[PDB]
Amino acid sequence: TRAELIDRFRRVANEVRKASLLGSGDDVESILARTQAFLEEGDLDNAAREMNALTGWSKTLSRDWLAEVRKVLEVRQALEVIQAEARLQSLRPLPESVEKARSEVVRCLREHDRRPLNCWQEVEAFKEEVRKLEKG
Amino acid sequence: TRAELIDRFRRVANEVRKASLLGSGDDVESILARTQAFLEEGDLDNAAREMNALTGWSKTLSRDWLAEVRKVLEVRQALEVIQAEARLQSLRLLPESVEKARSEVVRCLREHDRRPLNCWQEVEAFKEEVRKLEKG
Repeated sequence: TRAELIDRFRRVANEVRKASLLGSGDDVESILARTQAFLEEGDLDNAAREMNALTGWSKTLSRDWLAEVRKVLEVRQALEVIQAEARLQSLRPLPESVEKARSEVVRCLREHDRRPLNCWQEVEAFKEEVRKLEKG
Repeated sequence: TRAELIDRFRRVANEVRKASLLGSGDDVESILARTQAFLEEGDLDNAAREMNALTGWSKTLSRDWLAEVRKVLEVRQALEVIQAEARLQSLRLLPESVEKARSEVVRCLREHDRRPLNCWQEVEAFKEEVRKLEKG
């Protein structure tokens, strides 16, 4: 029953509006309105195509928040390298095991400057090396 | 290296402010200044302590933005279910494989009302079944 579908979208549309990352209330409101009307008009095909604008990865809307999530993860990783480096200097030649993990992180970051997240493992090894020094 | 450490954090702090997901907090500005101040005074231990507020998963700041990424994904998954339902109904009709999948997704979503992402596999099976019908 098509009338049952409209109620489902109406509530999903309500949850969409509450999620601030998904849109700035510009295209998102017009996408929902057109989809609501297409469903009310019985144009399931266009309604399905219309909502695709909000779920497809190619659409600009997914790129906006995906970049936002990337910037946040990258900044956190950059902070942890400084944090682990700070903890290291607080302790004050050191084991080659610890410093080899440090050179690897910088060597990796230089290799992947555009997408630093490719060095997440190298950063983890560096953090664990600093952790170990604290214990012995 | 403590001097070089101060310069790096100054660079990262500016990137923190640009990231609206991480820099929207009114508290984050006070953490960066205090973390920056600690570096100038040479209190590396305290500086790393302040930095944990921006990296720890427990801290409110990380809890704030992770919830946003999670609900964008939840609403996105909810839209795909309606989209697959619309296309299924677009095809006037169904194979048991189609019925098995739609009932699994609807059952799962109510059972995991708090965390709908636990149904991502069930949603894919439902989407793949709708694709199978469209192609034959």
